Amino acid sequence: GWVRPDLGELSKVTKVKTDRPLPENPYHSRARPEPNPEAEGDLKPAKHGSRLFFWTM
Amino acid sequence: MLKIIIPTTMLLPMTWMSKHNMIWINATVHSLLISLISLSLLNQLGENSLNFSLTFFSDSLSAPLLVLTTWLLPLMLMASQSHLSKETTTRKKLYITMLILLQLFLIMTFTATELILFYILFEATLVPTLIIITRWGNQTERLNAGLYFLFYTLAGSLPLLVALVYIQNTTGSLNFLIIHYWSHPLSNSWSNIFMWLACIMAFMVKMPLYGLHLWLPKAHVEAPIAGSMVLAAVLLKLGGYGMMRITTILNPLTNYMAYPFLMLSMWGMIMTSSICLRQTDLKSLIAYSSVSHMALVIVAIMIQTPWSFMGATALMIAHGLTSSMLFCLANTNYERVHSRTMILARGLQTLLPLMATWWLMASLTNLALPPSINLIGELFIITASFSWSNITIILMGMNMMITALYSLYMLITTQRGKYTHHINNIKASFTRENALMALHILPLLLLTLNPKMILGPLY
Repeated sequence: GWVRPDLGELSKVTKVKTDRPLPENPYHSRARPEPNPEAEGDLKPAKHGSRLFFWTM
Repeated sequence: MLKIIIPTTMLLPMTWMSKHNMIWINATVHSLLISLISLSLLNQLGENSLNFSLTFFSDSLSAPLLVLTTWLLPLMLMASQSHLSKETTTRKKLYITMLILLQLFLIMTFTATELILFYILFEATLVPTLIIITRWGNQTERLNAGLYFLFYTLAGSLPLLVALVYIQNTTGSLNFLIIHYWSHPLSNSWSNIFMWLACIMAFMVKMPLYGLHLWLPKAHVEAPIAGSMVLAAVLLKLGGYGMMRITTILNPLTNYMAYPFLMLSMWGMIMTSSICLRQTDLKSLIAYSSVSHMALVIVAIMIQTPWSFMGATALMIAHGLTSSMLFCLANTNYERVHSRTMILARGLQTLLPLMATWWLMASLTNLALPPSINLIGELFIITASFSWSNITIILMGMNMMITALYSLYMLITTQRGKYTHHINNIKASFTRENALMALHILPLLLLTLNPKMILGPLY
């Protein structure tokens, strides 16, 4: 009572109804480093100009 | 200051675009006019210096020196239209271009409100000068003289540059005011000693220095007359002006690490004055004479005494005006005899009566007899040195000996005595020469009435 599978069906991407739950982290990843805080605030003008030696502005 | 800096620049487009023969006349009259404007800075309050802006500020030291520069510019321009009128207009116009630029750097340097700002143009005066000696000089050794002058002052300027930026990285801005108010006692650590040398050797190599004075005979004697005044009248004060400005963050390391420099200057001036007593070239005698007076200034700064600075400023400006006038004296003969040997042209009083007189009070003013501010300059330093050490007067006064012998010896050899038989080129003194020289000595005598202006910041 079987049947020869034609081309394609055996290569079909098929789902499977399982029991085992999704692993929490298969790669066994560790805790991430905290990213450095990003810049915030209105870009105010530079205080007292270039401030490079005697250059006033 | 913008009331002076902008007009000084404005001559440059004017001179470059003036008529063919109006170059000297137009440039001179506005140059005199600018000096009149620069007379405005003589006023100084009993307190903090006149701070016009963050870009520029003038004190009771810069202003007397500033006016000397502005009053000087007519004097080279009026001293140079005789040995250059035979050249083309463009080269003559280029000569004014160097001189005007040379002044502009001096005006900005003496008025710089920032120490590093001082450093750039104070060093940048080399470029206009180096052109003057090398291009328009009138001898072969001028080229080696140019290398001698340029390298000798650059060897000290660079360590100052590293020192100044280091003070920036350790104390913030080097504004003259904030430096004075934010002062830290310098420790006797070895690094501070080397920092002391860097901040001092650049200025001390610049006046003369005994050991570092070898460039003056090369430069001053070989330089063109318009330049030759500047290498002795004002730029020597740049090395001076730096000293009193920089010796406020070095205390008390200057109290101890000054004996080798004080000892070199005190004994050195006796040596170099003795050189004048046995010199052969008229210009070299004058240049070496400038060494002895300038070495006296070097001594004066290194005690850090109110009387010492008080006569230090007076000596510099008094010496600068004189040394220029004596260099005018060398030029006057130089056009006629076409040589610089002293004994070649003896006997000028009989031929040129008034020029002999102009050589007379010029010599007395170099003699530093009272009340001429040369005396008020030296005499103030004597007391400051005497309070520092009583033996100083033995070395102090012995210089007054030599400066007396060679000063008249230059006078007696040239003016007095029998006139040279084989010369027949000496003509009557041009009214340009006599008028120029009167414009030297007369303000110098006029300053004697109130040397309160020239006394300096300590007063």
